[PDB]
Amino acid sequence: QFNANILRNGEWVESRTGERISISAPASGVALGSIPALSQEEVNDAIQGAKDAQKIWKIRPIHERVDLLYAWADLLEERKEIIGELIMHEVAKPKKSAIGEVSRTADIIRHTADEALRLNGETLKGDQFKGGSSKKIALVEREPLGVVLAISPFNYPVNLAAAKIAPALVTGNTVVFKPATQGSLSGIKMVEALADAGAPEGIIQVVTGRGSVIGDHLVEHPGIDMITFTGGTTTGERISEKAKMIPVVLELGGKDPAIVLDDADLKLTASQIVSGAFSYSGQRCTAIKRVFVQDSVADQLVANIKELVEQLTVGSPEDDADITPVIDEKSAAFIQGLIDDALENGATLLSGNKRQGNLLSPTLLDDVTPAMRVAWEEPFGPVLPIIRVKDANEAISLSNQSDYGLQASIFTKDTDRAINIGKHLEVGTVHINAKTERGPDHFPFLGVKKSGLGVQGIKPSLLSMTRERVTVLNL
Amino acid sequence: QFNANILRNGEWVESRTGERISISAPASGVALGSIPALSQEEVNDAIQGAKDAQKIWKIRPIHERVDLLYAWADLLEERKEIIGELIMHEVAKPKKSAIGEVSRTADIIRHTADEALRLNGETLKGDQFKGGSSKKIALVEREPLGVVLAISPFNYPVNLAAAKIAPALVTGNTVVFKPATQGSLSGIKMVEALADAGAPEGIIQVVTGRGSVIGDHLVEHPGIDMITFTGGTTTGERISEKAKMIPVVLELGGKDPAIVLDDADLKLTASQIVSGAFSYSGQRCTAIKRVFVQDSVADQLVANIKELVEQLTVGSPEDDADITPVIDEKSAAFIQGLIDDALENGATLLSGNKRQGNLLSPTLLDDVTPAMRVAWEEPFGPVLPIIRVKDANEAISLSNQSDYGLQASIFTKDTDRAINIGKHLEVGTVHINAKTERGPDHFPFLGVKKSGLGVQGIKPSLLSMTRERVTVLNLA
Amino acid sequence: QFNANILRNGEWVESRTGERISISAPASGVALGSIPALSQEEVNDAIQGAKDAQKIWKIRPIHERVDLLYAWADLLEERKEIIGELIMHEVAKPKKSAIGEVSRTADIIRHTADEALRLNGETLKGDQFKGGSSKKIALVEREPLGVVLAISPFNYPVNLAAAKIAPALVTGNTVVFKPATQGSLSGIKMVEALADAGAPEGIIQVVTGRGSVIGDHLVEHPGIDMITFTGGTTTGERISEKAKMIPVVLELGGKDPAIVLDDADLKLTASQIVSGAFSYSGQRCTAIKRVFVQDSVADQLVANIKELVEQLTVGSPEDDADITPVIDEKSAAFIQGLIDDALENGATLLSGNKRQGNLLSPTLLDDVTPAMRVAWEEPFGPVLPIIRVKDANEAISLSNQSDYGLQASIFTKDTDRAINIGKHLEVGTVHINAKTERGPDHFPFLGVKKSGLGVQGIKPSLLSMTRERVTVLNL
Amino acid sequence: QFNANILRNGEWVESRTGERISISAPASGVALGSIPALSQEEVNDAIQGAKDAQKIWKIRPIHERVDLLYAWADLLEERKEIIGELIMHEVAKPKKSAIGEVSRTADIIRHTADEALRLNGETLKGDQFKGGSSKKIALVEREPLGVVLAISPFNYPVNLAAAKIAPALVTGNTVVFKPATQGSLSGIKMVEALADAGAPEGIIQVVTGRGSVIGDHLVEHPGIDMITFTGGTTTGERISEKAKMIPVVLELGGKDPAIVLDDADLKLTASQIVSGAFSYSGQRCTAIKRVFVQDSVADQLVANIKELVEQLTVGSPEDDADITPVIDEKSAAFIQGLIDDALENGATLLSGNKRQGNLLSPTLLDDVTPAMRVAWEEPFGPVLPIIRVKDANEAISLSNQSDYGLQASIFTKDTDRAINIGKHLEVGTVHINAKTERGPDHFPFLGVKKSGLGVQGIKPSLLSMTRERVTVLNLAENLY
Repeated sequence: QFNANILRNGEWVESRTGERISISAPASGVALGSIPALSQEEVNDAIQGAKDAQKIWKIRPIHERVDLLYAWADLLEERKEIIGELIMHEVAKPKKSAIGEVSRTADIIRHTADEALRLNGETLKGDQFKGGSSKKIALVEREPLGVVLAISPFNYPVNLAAAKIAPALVTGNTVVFKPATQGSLSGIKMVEALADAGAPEGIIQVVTGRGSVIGDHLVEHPGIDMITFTGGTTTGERISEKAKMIPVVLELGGKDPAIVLDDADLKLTASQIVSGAFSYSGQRCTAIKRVFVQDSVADQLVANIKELVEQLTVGSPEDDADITPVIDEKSAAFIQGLIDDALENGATLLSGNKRQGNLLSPTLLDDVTPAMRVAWEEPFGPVLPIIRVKDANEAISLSNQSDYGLQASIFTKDTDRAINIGKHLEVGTVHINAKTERGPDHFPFLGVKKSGLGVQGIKPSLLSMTRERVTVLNL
Repeated sequence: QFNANILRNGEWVESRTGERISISAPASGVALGSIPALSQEEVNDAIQGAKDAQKIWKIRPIHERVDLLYAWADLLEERKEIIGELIMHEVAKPKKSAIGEVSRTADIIRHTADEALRLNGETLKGDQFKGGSSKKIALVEREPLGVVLAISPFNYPVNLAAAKIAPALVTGNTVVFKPATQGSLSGIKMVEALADAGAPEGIIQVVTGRGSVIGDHLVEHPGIDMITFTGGTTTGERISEKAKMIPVVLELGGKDPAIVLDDADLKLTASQIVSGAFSYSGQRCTAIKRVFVQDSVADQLVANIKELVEQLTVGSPEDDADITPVIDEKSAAFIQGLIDDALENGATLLSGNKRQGNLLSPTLLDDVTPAMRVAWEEPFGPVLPIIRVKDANEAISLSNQSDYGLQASIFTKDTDRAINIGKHLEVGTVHINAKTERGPDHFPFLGVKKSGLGVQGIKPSLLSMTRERVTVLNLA
Repeated sequence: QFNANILRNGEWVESRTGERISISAPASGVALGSIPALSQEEVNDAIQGAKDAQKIWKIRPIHERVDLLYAWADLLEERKEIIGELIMHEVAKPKKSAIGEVSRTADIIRHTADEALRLNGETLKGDQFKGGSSKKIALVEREPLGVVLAISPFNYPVNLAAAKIAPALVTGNTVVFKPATQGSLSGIKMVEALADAGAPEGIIQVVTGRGSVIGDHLVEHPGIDMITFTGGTTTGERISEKAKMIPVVLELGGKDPAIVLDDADLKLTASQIVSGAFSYSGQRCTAIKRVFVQDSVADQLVANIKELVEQLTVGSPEDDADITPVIDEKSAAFIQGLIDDALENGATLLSGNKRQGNLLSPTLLDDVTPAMRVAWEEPFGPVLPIIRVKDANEAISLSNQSDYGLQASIFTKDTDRAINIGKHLEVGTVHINAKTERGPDHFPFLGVKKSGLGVQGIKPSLLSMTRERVTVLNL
Repeated sequence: QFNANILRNGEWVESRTGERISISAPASGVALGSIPALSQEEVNDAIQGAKDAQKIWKIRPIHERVDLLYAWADLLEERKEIIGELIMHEVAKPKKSAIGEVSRTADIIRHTADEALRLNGETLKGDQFKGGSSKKIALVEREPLGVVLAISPFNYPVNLAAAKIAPALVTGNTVVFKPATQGSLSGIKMVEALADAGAPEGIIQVVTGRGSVIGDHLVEHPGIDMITFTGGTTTGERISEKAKMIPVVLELGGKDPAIVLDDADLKLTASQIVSGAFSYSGQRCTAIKRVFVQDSVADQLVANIKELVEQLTVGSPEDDADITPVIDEKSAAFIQGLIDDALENGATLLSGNKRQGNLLSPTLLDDVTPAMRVAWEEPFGPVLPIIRVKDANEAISLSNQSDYGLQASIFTKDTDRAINIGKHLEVGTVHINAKTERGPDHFPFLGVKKSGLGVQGIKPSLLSMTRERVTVLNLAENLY
């Protein structure tokens, strides 16, 4: 029973009122712990402290900021089981991958620290541009922005927090961290590790509380020099709308399509599709959520997908099931309504439409069409629609008609064609003969259209949290 | 005179509203031309044509996009006398500097084309990260954002129009171009060259009209995928507040300080200061606008500066005077409040606080204090305040107190000292023993705090108007 | 006749010894002109001259050195027709291909100019390394090595002369330029254009003469700080063995294989192969010289190849014949030998074992084996051997069994497999579904094993012409 | 008490021919152990093993190549004290500095590993060059060269050995390792840690032997695709001369000048000068070995320098003396002759000529002239000349007259001028207001003129270990 406190200027404190928010395991209903519900004034307190501390943190030598990240990473890898079991219970993530998230987070932090140590500067002579004549040399370097607001999702309460926090701190920014409420105990345990590593006072502040007590206030605060957000599209749009005069990075929803051509390896395709679509029960922005399959191979493809779906284990997070309960009641009803609309409008159900409360069985729908909601709306749940298609050009048209633009998969033996087709897809990343995915973490990661704003991935993140400082000398 | 049309979908037209906005020459108050006053509906057409044309434009091989920039620049350079004369008249820019603007524009266009040509992609192996597959390979390239809204100011109505347009187009975007109303005719003439150079239909659209009609409408339009703005801080902040879900780039106002220490070369310093401050009669975002001088050398530096300020010729743009008339009545009056507020508070007038209409003499003010408006407020006029300072630590503080953070200058024999002082100034670019300035145009250019957002210069312009496209190949 | 002089310290002179070497056209035997045969002491004069001029040239601002290159490129382009006719005559190169050499040379010169202008330095903080810790900053810029000896081949007397001179000069070096005797008139005309454009005195020095008199002397000279050479492997090894304490760049012989798999478009394959193998009658280091074709498609491919080879126009340079006379008497007899050896051991002559003095019929040999010389030795003439092979695996082994490692081509619709096969071939560049080639000239160009040393191409060449200069500040 | 074996093909073996070479502490003459003196065959055998393992190693996922480095670094750090102690005895290096060599070594190996992870490829399009094809794409990557011959000095027998081996293996080359014979025990112990870290068989081979029975044969071997060498200039020369058709990287001798102008902080200068010149008794390629000092300030600086020099302790490596014995008899004899000639040509002895066998007092000479050998010849010993100069201009000239060109120092409060001056100096690196040094190791390191060939430091090392690998694809043009 973790009745967690929050971190402000180096000490672990409670809200002044004493008010708290209750957290329970999605799979069980069982009381897990509580977090402080913070007021606007304590938000102000945390931000001011981070600004203050940023002035002493930026001036530290890079290798010192690098060593804190490495010590923090080591402690997470040390506490892999403990933190892992808390993620499992807190967001109903299957055991091994709750542990796997913590391992990967320590890997992301280390790589980020090492990358920061290799942000070389550059020098430019004045006469490299016509009319500049050569007496002056510019020293270009990178400078932190100040105070980074980092907002993480329930999805990956450790990974997608640390993926933000680590580049901000290592480049000499300070961080105000606002975890998703569900995922906040997990997030707090991650930060406890940072504090135990010796994070100086104020370098990282944790802020918890309801979406409408402190949300806009945080986003509109003149002390915030940068926002990175992962989460729902709606919230992200609102954040963009309300934010003023600062860089903002957004990673939002996805409706990633897998395009399947008739020359495809249909056994590889089915495997990658089922893997990418049903991971963490479909609760992921980056995941295959749409299949566009050419007519001639559809029947064999579907029959392959049906077989693997029916092997997936349904049950408890603790039992390491493939398909675990969804995050809450409200989510379950949403996926349900999508399933309903499909079947009403004449979809073939090949597998599923079964549940016990939040625990939904894996659902496979065939003969899905554009008239169906499940063809566009991100379910964030374990449902996969198949849309039969005439050729590549129809797959592209429907793919691009999505408000979404995160990732796309293209399955085909002909790699040259796949490349050409990918160029016509409005997505951040196209995967050839492979499921969509965020990592490996050094690759650029980004959504366009309503799937995001800015760029993440290890090095792009470092860049987004800094700016050019030019020094001009006369030689 | 020049009753201009605007470009939409490769055709030159006037407004369906039947309305025009009259443009006058600021030096004479005589009519020069006019532009269409478009409707929000004409803005939609422009934006829609731009989006359609982008789908075709973006598929063009790079060398073809690069070849259009070259054709454009050659025609510009070729018409430099004609366009220069129109700038000169439209914005009261000294004759040789207006022609020089076009020269610089043609150069900026070519360098941008040159740089876009040498944009290489990158490959990354999985397992360049622990413990990625190996034989998974990402190919990363730059992809255009879509439709770029470029908004330019009156003071460089070609240079700062083309600096936005050339990187957008060459990287595969299309552009909706909104010039400052004053400077519109110069902007249209620059676009004519681009059209004569053979720009395909819809890749560049020109929008003109009343702020109350089209301003917020452009910045809030869902078909705009990026905004790049140069202009006043207040407008910039408003653009930022109102836009959503897209990148925004802003170069805004500045109040560049020049810190002059005990050991400075006071002749080079005076010279650099006056050149930087009074260029185009101070109507520049990047310009020394504040002098913090160690009181020890203050009397000497002020006698050097006064000499050079009285050296500046004052007169008409056609005569190539150093000081020409300010952009308008409103501007002249604003500068006047600043000067008057300073004297009213006991600052010392060293050189002319005199006017004829909107042509003001260059004004030097000594004994300025943190209590006077002109200590902080960007005049956009020919006035220079001098503030006496205890030491390097007082100038650093007074510098940083400003809302602005564009550039600064440090004048001292002690390079080592200047570098560490520069470190403590919240600015984009610190110049040692030289004036502030935007170029050379390959240097990164940026303001921090209220001075800007995002970054400019040739290569950072190219980055700002694109995004990573990743294609991951499976080789297993 | 064009009785050329050479350049030294700004003036065009003949040799003090009064001697000269005659140059006649390889196609018609007509006297074209002559060059001075310099002494070792005139060579010393050239190098001392270049040395002194460099101290002065290196201190020019970069923008002035690019402008010289621009003026030179503009002059060569204006002289396309004139310099182009000399080349076709001097080295029996087809008229359109000879004029194209000049156009391309100008492009190379400008692109090399443009790229030198945007070479920027880097800065490094001491704290980017454990320890370091502070206000130590390294300013890493680039410095010219000194005097460059550029040695060019017969086959591209202007292209491959200027591709060495242009990057050396632009980066602050001076050049001692040694053209092939056969190709020297064309070389010297390219230099006339440099000098007419305002090249400072001693910046560019031309040396001509007998190999037995000047060759080893040039290569072993203490005043030479860098050598770049293109020519035969044997001569190249002698350079490498004899030079000392200096960077040496070599591009030597090739035996580029074309590997043709089962699934290849045999029409596109035949066309790429013939075009590459028989361009300039095979007198090219980069050129398909071996075909390894899988048994199943060999009949068809060899039919496709035969058809295209018989279409080849064979005759005069002025007539833009596909196949024109090979460089000299030695060359043609050596090629006859290779053809002769193959025939005497069981190879099948598909097309053209016809000789007309130095004018050689394109020769296509089928059923070639490992026991035949022509499977291995570079002919530098219009002969192509087809080797029939079991599979990819056998193709790779026979490819790598060559002493040469220049380039290779892979023909297959399986792009993924082609890439993987490419990784197992020991060559600089692998071309998938296209012929081997040096250009486009921004592409790095290099051979490994006996094919070469170091790297060429626009940027790699610039790099090879300079070294790092570090300045470390301590604040 | 260390009769060491060599590594070939995963097994720690001995010479079949059975011969060894005994190694002795230079400070003592007391035995330390022996190394095997190898034959021409056992040397080919090592080269072949490396070539066969090259084809297995090079295709290992890059992350697997870096994990081996990390592991090796950890084990070295762990064996700080054991390895460090061997170094202080074997090459007579002050105790804490020898352990420091092992610490820094693991630091170089880790940073090299991470740097390899970041060697990204590039793509070029055909139409980036006039007339080029828009449907051509070149994928450019880096490929190992093959088997790399690493030849390290007595100088730094762990540090300058690993600085060559690490970048080589992590970029997918294999190594034939030849330590300086004096230093071979420390290098063997270094290699042991790599083996115990899990190095696959063949990737690293250790070749030991006299230095002629193996010397030329190695450098001339067609099985070698790259040479990297640190040592004497004369040896470097021979290698460049005798090798053909491969890249050759050389780190050779220096005569780094210290330039001291009128407006200099003479306390900091004096301290930087002494720390750098006399570090490891002057047995460093990178070290101040010449002071050009302006006349108006000469007396005061040379007064300061005298003081710090008399503060230097003299004795054995175990005691952590500043000045320990020089490597051998030959070297000390040669150093003595440089002092003699200088005194013989009338140089003022400012302090400590004194020498008892191997151990030499730090020696300070003043009024040193261009006619004296010690103004030019790298002594590799605890001797430092002062050259009284008129200006920077004379300092620049006399500086550039040396055949050497490694590094240099300028001392001044006038930073811009120092930057100007440094530019006329024919060296790889100029240090402003600080001593010359190789580090920090991410900094590019090179000697020009007779001081070397090619470039080192962490990244530049990786590039010298590889070559471009280009794959050109045809981009499909349309569909639709």
